[PDB]
Amino acid sequence: SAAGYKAGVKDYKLTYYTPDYTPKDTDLLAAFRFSPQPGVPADEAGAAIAAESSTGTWTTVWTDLLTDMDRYKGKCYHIEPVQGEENSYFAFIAYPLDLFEEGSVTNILTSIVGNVFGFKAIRSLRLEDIRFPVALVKTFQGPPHGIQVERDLLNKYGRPMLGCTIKPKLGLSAKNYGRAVYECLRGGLDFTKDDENINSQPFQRWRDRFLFVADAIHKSQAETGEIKGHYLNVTAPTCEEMMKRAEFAKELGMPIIMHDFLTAGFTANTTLAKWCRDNGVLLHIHRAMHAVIDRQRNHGIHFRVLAKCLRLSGGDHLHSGTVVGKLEGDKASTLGFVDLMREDHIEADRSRGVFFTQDWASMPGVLPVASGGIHVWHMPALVEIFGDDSVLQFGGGTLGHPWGNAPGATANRVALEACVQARNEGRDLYREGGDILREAGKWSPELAAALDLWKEIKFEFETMDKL
Amino acid sequence: SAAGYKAGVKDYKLTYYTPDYTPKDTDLLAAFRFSPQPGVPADEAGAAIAAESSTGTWTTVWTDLLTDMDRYKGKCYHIEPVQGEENSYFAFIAYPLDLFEEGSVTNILTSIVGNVFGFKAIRSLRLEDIRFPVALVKTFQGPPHGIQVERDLLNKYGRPMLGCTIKPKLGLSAKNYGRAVYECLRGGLDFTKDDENINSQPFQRWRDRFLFVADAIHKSQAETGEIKGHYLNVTAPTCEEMMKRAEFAKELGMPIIMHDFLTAGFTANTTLAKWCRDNGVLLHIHRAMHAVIDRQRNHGIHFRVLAKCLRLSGGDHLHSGTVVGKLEGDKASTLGFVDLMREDHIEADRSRGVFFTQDWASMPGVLPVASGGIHVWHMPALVEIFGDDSVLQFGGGTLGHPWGNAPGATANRVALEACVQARNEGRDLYREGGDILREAGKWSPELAAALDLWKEIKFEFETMDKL
Amino acid sequence: RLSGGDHLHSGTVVGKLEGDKASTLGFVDLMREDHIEADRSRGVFFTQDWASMPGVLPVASGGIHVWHMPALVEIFGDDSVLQFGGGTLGHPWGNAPGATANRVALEACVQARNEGRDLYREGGDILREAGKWSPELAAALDLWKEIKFEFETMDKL
Amino acid sequence: SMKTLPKERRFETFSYLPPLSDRQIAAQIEYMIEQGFHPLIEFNEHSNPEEFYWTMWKLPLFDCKSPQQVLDEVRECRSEYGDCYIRVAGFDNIKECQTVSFIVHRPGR
Amino acid sequence: SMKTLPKERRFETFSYLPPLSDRQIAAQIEYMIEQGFHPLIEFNEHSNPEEFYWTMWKLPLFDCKSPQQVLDEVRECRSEYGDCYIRVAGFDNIKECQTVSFIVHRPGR
Ligand SMILES: O=C(COP(=O)(O)O)[C@@H](O)[C@H](O)COP(=O)(O)O
Ligand SMILES: O=C(COP(=O)(O)O)[C@@H](O)[C@H](O)COP(=O)(O)O
Ligand SMILES: O=C(COP(=O)(O)O)[C@@H](O)[C@H](O)COP(=O)(O)O
Repeated sequence: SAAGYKAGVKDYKLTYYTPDYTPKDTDLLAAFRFSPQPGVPADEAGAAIAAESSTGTWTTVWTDLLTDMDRYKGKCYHIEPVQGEENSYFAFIAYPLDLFEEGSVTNILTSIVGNVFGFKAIRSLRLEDIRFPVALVKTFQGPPHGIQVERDLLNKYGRPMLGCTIKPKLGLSAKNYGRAVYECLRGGLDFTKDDENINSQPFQRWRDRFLFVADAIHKSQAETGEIKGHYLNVTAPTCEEMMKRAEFAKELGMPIIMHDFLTAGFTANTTLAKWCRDNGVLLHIHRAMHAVIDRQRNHGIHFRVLAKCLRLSGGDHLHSGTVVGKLEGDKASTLGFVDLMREDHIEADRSRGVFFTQDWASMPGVLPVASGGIHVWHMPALVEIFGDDSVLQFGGGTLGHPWGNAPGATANRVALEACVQARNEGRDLYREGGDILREAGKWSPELAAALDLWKEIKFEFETMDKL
Repeated sequence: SAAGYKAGVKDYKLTYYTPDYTPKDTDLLAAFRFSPQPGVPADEAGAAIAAESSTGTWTTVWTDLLTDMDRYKGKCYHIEPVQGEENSYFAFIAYPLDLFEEGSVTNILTSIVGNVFGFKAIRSLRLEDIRFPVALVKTFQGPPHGIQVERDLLNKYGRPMLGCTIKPKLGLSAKNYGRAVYECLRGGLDFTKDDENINSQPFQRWRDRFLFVADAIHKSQAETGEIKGHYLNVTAPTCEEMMKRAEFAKELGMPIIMHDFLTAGFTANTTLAKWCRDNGVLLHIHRAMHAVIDRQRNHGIHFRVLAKCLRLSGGDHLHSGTVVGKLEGDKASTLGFVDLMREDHIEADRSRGVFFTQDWASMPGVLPVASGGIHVWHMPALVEIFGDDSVLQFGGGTLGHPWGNAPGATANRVALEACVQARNEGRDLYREGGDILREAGKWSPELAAALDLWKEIKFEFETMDKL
Repeated sequence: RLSGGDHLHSGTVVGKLEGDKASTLGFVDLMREDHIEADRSRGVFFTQDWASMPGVLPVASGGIHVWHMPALVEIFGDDSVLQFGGGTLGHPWGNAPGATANRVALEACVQARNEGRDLYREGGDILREAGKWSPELAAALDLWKEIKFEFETMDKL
Repeated sequence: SMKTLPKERRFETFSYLPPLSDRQIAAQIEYMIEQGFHPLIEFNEHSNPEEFYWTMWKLPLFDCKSPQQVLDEVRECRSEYGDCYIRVAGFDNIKECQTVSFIVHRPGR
Repeated sequence: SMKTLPKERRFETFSYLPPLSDRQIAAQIEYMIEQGFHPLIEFNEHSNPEEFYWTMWKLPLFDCKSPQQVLDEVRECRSEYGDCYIRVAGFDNIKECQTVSFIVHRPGR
């Protein structure tokens, strides 16, 4: 029983550090990487994190004794120092299933990462991983459709899908936008897409874009004999305005729309993912602003947490990085969270950054989207890294082709299919990639022109987000 | 005119670095603190940021020439190295008014901070400030009510308002929750509040909390003769569920509700702020997860940007930190963004972290809320720092009083009014604060008991977020 | 009257904004009565019937004060709303005394009228009499004694 | 040694302090003058937290550089309305908010 | 030399004037007769502005060319209902609106 109110400040480690705790299968587990302020012991730091992220505050309150605190409190049940890093530790914290609102990523984030990152007693803190228990995973809808259903809906099998972001990012009228869309799609790309900051602006209001883009899809589809799509961005100032936009996309019979889940938010995104499920529209998720949060390895939230949170909130695609392109992506941890966003069961593997074994209880996978600074020369690597179940996106790598969009699209589609055929035949994309590309360039002049153009372009910098 | 398509990669600094640019009054200005990768020049780094956050991609696209790129492109118009920091610079970038959707914080964030933070060519990046032009500020609703209207609605004048977060964070039933609320409010606090991770959970479903809390407000108000309120948390998994909760609060005649704007998102928050304006409900904004983003000074977004974004999206209160409490808050920059969230015109002042002069075109101010690890001994400092137009919140500093909630509330309310009287009389809260408190403790036994309890409790650590 | 309203501003005649008395009496009849004979001296070109459509209360507003009260009552009669903006909030003692001054001035004029006094001839006397027992009325009479609006009307019939 | 808190009606700012001496009242009115606020005396038969409006005593003291002038009006108001609550308020006309507010007289008994 | 306006309940038309002498009451009833309005005496236990209906004293005085006849009914009504407000009203049956209305008796104390 709960006996005896004693007012005043105690140590957090008295209640919240529980190194004897063995997590239940219904517990939500979090792994934090932290550095304590000088003179703040690791275990008191870990317990402060567990306390302020569950049930505790800074002094003793009598109200604790009205309830059963043992069954509600977070339990920092393990601390280990980071190998080779001075004054850096992992704390592993267990949270009871009861602490969380069912089906709410918003609430899970508010608890785990709400306040503890700004603790004075803590120099830096980074959430590395969360083990979502199956009992909680089952309170979420997840992807509106997911990988299998999407491929069935679109009649797309046996290869990565190919997309293209229209450029310039901003500035084009609705008509020129659809023009660029038609030429890209007629050339052999499966998808085109709004850039993430195309919403509704003076130079191009959204309903106009939706209308002209719908026309470009019908034309290019009638010409090529393949299903075409364009991720129309419905990201908006308010829920109402977001729904309005999503609704007109449905009205036009558009198979796929687009949402920025971090800048719009998880509450709006979860609304949209539900809508999409009920209305049979596919949901491409852009990850804008993620690097504000996930880049540096000392402070923030690793993307693989954000990726798990989105699989729960709901999306059919999610940008996963390129590894080889203009934006940062560590190959080891990228293979880690691609597995986390695709598979049903992922064993813990710290070499991939996977701290906890994750089960998804048959919740559909999310197609990874490689986008950003990639071109034809990257194609064998992209196929080897991501495999068939991916979307590879070439913005500048299509619209920056010497002959324009349709030749640019053919170059990429030929480069892709060549790599897939070579792979199926048993060629090593790693060793023979450039040769497979040069061979294909022998009979594809538009591919040859692209290979010529981008031969020298590599992105090779030191990755900040080291495991 | 736009003449001549030349395919291939150029330097960003060729198009996007414009050191001769003088920003128009309608430009949105951003200040970034960045470190380039070795061998990436500062000006090319600044131009890469301006490019990928406005109109540009990684190769040349012909579609540029369909539009007028000079009038749409971001312009890195100034770079200066950080004094004393090696390989650290400020880039100042101007963005045309046309780039942004009217009244959308979601879209502004997606553009400015969407992708540029993960650029391989960039080691670290942090957004310090944004100058929102008046023409854009006027497309937003802003606070549903704001400081003046709120004080008029509540009949609260001449002092800081006093609140209290109910503890434990999680675990209490709806009835015990309202019990703790009644005892706090009857003791002299203006507000109580849900903790940020109280949403709807197995141990306490939201409608039950709203119902029992409404009863506690009526009782404590009838007893004391002062308007009472409780920030009911309507933060939810989806927009629909958020509106539902907000709606029942209105039905009960609750004067104030609560929202986590970052974990729920700006799209949901903007929906809620509009609703609140139309339904005359006050909106307390919790800032959960902000420190994941704003703590470290090398990478992320400074809180003063998030605070400006929220004043635009809409909230009547916003947690501003304590400076002196358990969570980090630098005094200089805190005074900076408190001015930014309260005043109509704030001159640029780099000693306060204010990079740009900001005008608000008569958009209402947001009450700053000091909350986290504070108690009676902090009262003179809190009053001196924040002044009358603030809400001071004591969670553990009320419920951890030796005699319970109502004595705990009286202790704080007496401590507050004593400090305000002393201040009005011309006493120096800095010099004479403890004396003013000891004097008041002579005639207030419950204040004396609190002074006794928390005499030794200070939070004094090195602040990571140095200017 | 057709589109729909219960009040309509009709001008003051005597106040700060233009209103020709003859044509004002004309359209006040048009907005109030059921049948209005043609009368070109009032600017009424056609006989108008309203087939029992309700009248609209005329509202006299703009630059009027207590001294105008007998004229306003004589011109408009009972079925009117008389509005004093500056003539209430510009009272020396504020709003409530300002309101009492006007309400007393009004009721005095109405009583005098019902008793058979000529508001035209005796208006200032009725007001001075009432000011004997109403200090707030007296203060208003004092304040606005000299204030008249007398210009050439552009809208001549 | 905990006491149970007594139930006692309160009246907003300063009403948890021991009642203001006339010197303490004047110190608060001095603060107004210095801050540039305009004093206003209001009275009400009741003290209901829900009601927005009390009744104005005369007009706000706009041209006031003298605490005693305010104190004289309070004395005069208390003479006419000793059956009422009387409250001194300061008004900031730049921010257009009431900045100060405290009861200076509760009704007889 | 401003006074604060006293709070005092009122009763619509003429209630801001000093109370009508019986000669002034008769002057108003004469006006009715001349205007062709029909006098009606109504009484009510209360004077609530919200309520539409008072109670009719007998019937309206339709055939009336005599102020004293009205005054006699008021006297008689005041005898039976001195605990009540009594009001004289004139009714225009052509426009079908009550044209005159003033209280002639407030209840005892
Ligand atoms: O501008 C872009 C791609 O253009 P391009 O194809 O011209 O390089 C962005 O959409 C990035 O892909 C986003 O980053 P992540 O995909 O890393 O989230
Ligand atoms: O638990 C809390 C306060 O409790 P207590 O009053 O018991 O310390 C949080 O709401 C912090 O105030 C949040 O941080 P910021 O206010 O810094 O956003
Ligand atoms: O400002 C006004 C009156 O103010 P005040 O009472 O201070 O003079 C207007 O409403 C005029 O009445 C309008 O003109 P008409 O009524 O002629 O349309």
